Amino acid sequence: YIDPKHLELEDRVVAINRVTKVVKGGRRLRFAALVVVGDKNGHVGFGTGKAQEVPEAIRKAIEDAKKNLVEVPMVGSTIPHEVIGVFGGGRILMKPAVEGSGVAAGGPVRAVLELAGVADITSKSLGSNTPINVVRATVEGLKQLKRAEEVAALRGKSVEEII
RNA sequence: GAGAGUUUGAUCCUGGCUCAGGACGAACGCUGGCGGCGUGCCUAAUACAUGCAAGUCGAACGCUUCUU
Ligand SMILES: CN[C@@H]1[C@H](O)[C@H](NC)[C@H]2O[C@@]3(O)C(=O)C[C@@H](C)O[C@H]3O[C@@H]2[C@H]1O
Ligand SMILES: [K+]
Ligand SMILES: [K+]
Ligand SMILES: [Mg+2]
Ligand SMILES: [Mg+2]
Repeated sequence: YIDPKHLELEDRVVAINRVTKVVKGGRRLRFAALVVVGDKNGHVGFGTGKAQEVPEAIRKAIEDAKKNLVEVPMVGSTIPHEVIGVFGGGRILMKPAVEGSGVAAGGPVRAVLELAGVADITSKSLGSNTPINVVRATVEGLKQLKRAEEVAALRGKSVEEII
């Protein structure tokens, strides 16, 4: 668990989807907002908020995202190793990149990575474009990412021996 | 190793279609200052006026026309 407090979190509105519930009189229109809130230092989360008005949906989503913050391993400006994250339709593949290459990624993955604070990475989305699913798939891949120190500790060998 | 639009009242998935890039012996439209380097019948191996694109050797040979 990562406490939102003590972290200077900033948010970005990934998607604002106007959803409809059909009611006897007609259409009941609501706004569903997907938000990604991150620390630019390795912590990031995503939250969903539904409300009659766009600002309120965004605010609800922001609070949810803070609750869901997670930490991403990072070696320099890029991730430790290649990782594929799959959630539902979403399917993302993210690879380390050389320094200065930038963030090669599309749409929602861009927000997740920027907010997380990763500056250089290569990513490809092999699944659907559904923003919620791709964001979920992104965080799944990041949770798969492993630290050299943790791996070295787990396997019982020095990190130098591992590499 | 970037995506985006579009099926629905709304949603996820599947799925096609379309677009954002680059390329060219290009052509067309509008427009048009210069220079360097390059390229220019992709079609009818269709038909071709005209001129030229294969001559040279007198130290292999015998002739023949003029200059004093
Ligand atoms: C018989 N009275 C109806 C009934 O109460 C409906 N709710 C069950 C009620 O529904 C509404 O309140 C609605 O929300 C829909 C609207 C077409 O009619 C409205 O009035 C509707 C009332 O007129
Ligand atoms: K349509
Ligand atoms: K599609
Ligand atoms: Mg939830
Ligand atoms: Mg020809």
